[PDB]
Amino acid sequence: SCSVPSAQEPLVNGIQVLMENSVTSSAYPNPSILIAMNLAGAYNLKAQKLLTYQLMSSDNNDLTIGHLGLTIMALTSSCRDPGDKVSILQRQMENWAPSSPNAEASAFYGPSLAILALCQKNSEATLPIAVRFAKTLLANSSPFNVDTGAMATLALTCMYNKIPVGSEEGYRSLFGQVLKDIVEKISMKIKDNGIIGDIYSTGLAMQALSVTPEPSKKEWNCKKTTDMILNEIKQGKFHNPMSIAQILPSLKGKTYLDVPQVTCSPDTSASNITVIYTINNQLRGVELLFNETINVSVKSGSVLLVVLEEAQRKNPMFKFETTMTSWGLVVSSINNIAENVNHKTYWQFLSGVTPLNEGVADYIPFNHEHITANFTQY
Ligand code: B12
Ligand SMILES: *[C@@H]1O[C@H](CO)[C@@H](O[C@@H]2O[C@H](CO)[C@@H](O)[C@H](O)[C@H]2NC(C)=O)[C@H](O)[C@H]1NC(C)=O
Repeated sequence: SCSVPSAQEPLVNGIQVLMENSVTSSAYPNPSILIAMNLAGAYNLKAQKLLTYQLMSSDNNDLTIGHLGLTIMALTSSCRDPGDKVSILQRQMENWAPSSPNAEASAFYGPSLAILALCQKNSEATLPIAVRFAKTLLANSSPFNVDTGAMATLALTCMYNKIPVGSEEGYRSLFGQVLKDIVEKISMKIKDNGIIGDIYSTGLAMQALSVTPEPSKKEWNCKKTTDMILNEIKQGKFHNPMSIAQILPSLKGKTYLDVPQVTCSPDTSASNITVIYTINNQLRGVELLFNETINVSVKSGSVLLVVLEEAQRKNPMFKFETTMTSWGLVVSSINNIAENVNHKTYWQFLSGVTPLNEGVADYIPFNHEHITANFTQY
């Protein structure tokens, strides 16, 4: 009802190639990219094989609940036995629970990914965990996250459709109800322009909407959203391979639920712009900061990361560390104080007062932008 117009296909093909082309021996092995190219039908068979091998050999002790889920699905989409990882994931999940009943919505993202994976390998063995998961989700009150909601509906839809014959005890009722719940919250996060939540959460939301068993009261204009996406691509919004990985499936009319059905082997300085960069902190382990600066970055371009690099050059001791992930460079430490996920604490970036929608290697700061780095919690 809202496929990509065969006229815009070249556009989709292009980003697919951009995304596959990012796979290299040093590149961070991204399971979402593998899933995406496999659901789309891979172009570059060497990149396909390389990534598949990097994941087959990933160490189970290096992966988080969500990594694990993603990696199990990626291998499966490459028609490779995940073996070991599913057992490991199953037991970690029987041991999972949120930090509290007021835990942030995104706390559920990884677990959603895991349940989806486990659901694909053995639905019945996953009921216990999924029932518990649905109840925990039903009980949470935090402000809604579309990305998480999307993942959660996929996982629950997977279960919803695999209710064991004979085992007829409101499991369907529970999952259906929580799904209805989430769809209502996903809808109503739907802008008039077609965006759902935000651009980088729209791809996942499209998968969820095309797959929940029960739509929301307010109808969703699918075409309006896919058209908005195509235009966004044409404006250079999807240059991040991970961002391509999250919309490609939708653009090809597939979702993570199609993974099990994948067919394999198919037939130093200054310049022109000056930015104002503040770094902050307020705390427990004391050590409070609050120091500004003005940086001279090139043209516009020199991503917001050049700003941080030059600021470290002036050496006001406020240097930093960066850590690699599926989305790119994450600023993990500033002036000798790291993120530490145990304390649900990290560095949040913002323009003025509003948080950035892109990372430091992607964002392009304007004229005299005041970009702050508050060390908050989530
Ligand atoms: C949870 C979450 C966070 C938490 C992470 C907790 C944790 N360490 O587990 C925290 C609060 C730290 C965070 C921060 C930010 N995030 Co965030 N985050 C998410 C979310 C909801 C789920 C990710 C996840 O757990 N995936 C499952 C696991 C298993 O996969 P993973 O690959 O291992 O996940 C890792 C990465 O996703 C990484 N990560 C999280 N956010 C970001 C952002 C950037 C720019 C990068 C490079 C990496 C990164 O954290 C995980 C640790 O490895 C996503 C949604 C999505 N679509 O991906 C948004 C999302 C990835 N985040 C986003 C953004 C923009 C940010 C920030 C730049 C916001 C800001 N500060 O202004 C900050 C940047 C931090 C910094 N200082 O560099 C955007 C990215 C858009 C883009 N880059 O084009 C997304 C897509 C949300 C959206 N729809 O807008 N995030
Ligand atoms: C920067 O970070 C601080 C602390 O993380 C934020 O201040 C908190 O504001 C919240 C409001 O949601 C209060 O409940 C907390 O008590 C405050 N924290 C502290 C340390 O007292 C501050 O608002 C953030 N600045 C932004 C987003 O511009």
